[PDB]
Amino acid sequence: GARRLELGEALALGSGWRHVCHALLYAPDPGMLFGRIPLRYAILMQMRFDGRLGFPGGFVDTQDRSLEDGLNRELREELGEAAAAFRVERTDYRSSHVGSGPRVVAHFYAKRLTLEELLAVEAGATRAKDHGLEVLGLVRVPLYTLRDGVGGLPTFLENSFIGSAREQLLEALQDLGLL
Amino acid sequence: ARRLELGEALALGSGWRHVCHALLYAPDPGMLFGRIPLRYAILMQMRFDGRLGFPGGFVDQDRSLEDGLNRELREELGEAAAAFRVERTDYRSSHVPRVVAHFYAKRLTLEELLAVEAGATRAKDHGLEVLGLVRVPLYTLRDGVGGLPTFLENSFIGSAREQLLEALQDLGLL
Ligand SMILES: Nc1ncnc2c1ncn2[C@@H]1O[C@H](COP(=O)(O)OP(=O)(O)OC[C@H]2O[C@@H](O)[C@H](O)[C@@H]2O)[C@@H](O)[C@H]1O
Ligand SMILES: Nc1ncnc2c1ncn2[C@@H]1O[C@H](COP(=O)(O)OP(=O)(O)OC[C@H]2O[C@@H](O)[C@H](O)[C@@H]2O)[C@@H](O)[C@H]1O
Ligand SMILES: [Mg+2]
Ligand SMILES: [Mg+2]
Ligand SMILES: [Mg+2]
Ligand SMILES: [Mg+2]
Repeated sequence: GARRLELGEALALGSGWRHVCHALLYAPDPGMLFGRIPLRYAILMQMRFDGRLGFPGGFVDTQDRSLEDGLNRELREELGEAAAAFRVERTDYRSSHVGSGPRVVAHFYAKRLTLEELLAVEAGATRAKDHGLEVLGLVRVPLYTLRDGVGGLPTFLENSFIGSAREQLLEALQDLGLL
Repeated sequence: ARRLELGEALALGSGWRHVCHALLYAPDPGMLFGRIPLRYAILMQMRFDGRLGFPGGFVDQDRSLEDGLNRELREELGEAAAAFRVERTDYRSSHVPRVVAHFYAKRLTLEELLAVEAGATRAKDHGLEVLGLVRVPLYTLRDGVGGLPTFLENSFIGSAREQLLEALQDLGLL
């Protein structure tokens, strides 16, 4: 796996390093697939332009005052105006990893929404600036395993993921709920 | 999966069930990064089981394959799917539980396709049977792997990957 960095460590890296920020947006979901399988949470990912599943967010530049401003800017471009109903903050920060690209550090955040907030993000996503360009569409992460022992989560994890998105996902699944 | 003619597939026992699915596509003059022609917007969807597939479902009280296909498309995609009708002339192939999988490709305008994406979260199956729609990237990036080739490494239901690839070449979407 990619090297874990401390946040402070990462921010003290030279001007040549680029920082990228992504967020896992999630909300409790009381629904039940087929009326019997608890969904537990609605968690959003997206199909990226490169054919991989990822988390919304993107590069932070010099014109971004903080990691969190860059992140929220990128979420707005990628998810649309309903993203503005909330702010992902330093309290939502979970991890930093050395990126595979030359001198990239990947910061990961997890942000609890209400189901109504998450729903509004989904409903407006096709109006996002990057819908149909960087973002090919949003998908929810299935948290259940189906009665055949493979359908659902284990099969979702078999898709292609960008960077550390798979690891970032699994760690949040453990950390957060008993998912 | 075993290929068969439609007339062939239509003569089978009630033991046999029929499923229909559609690839909705529209020309897209856009360019990713202002540089990469997108060519077509093609819809696929992430299913409850964590696999990519095409919208559609089991034919059942359905007068024909087509009635069954559009009935299911509306349930999965929502009201904007009622703006058009997938017909026998959009038929592509049939493939053989004892289920036979019929595959259709239906051309829309970009605006009709966009309306489908825009209303899909409202659909009956959204958040349950369907986890969200995605477009199929048709370009290959400069690294020779990003885009379609990586897309095709994802998990697919049934014959979806093969039905995709046959449509991409036969309708000359590449
Ligand atoms: N979850 C992740 N974990 C680790 N690394 C990641 C993750 N997600 C992305 N990366 C890395 O960071 C890079 C940038 O992430 P994006 O989300 O794609 O950034 P964004 O600013 O939204 O746009 C990417 C830009 O890169 C150019 O290739 C292209 O012009 C595009 O505009 C990716 O190419 C990838 O290597
Ligand atoms: N593109 C495809 N090619 C071949 N087979 C397919 C394809 N898509 C689906 N199938 C198969 O057809 C069957 C059902 O397809 P769905 O699209 O899921 O049909 P729908 O009517 O929406 O089904 C309701 C769902 O309830 C679940 O209990 C059950 O697993 C079924 O998928 C499954 O056996 C699935 O493997
Ligand atoms: Mg971006
Ligand atoms: Mg991005
Ligand atoms: Mg269905
Ligand atoms: Mg279906």
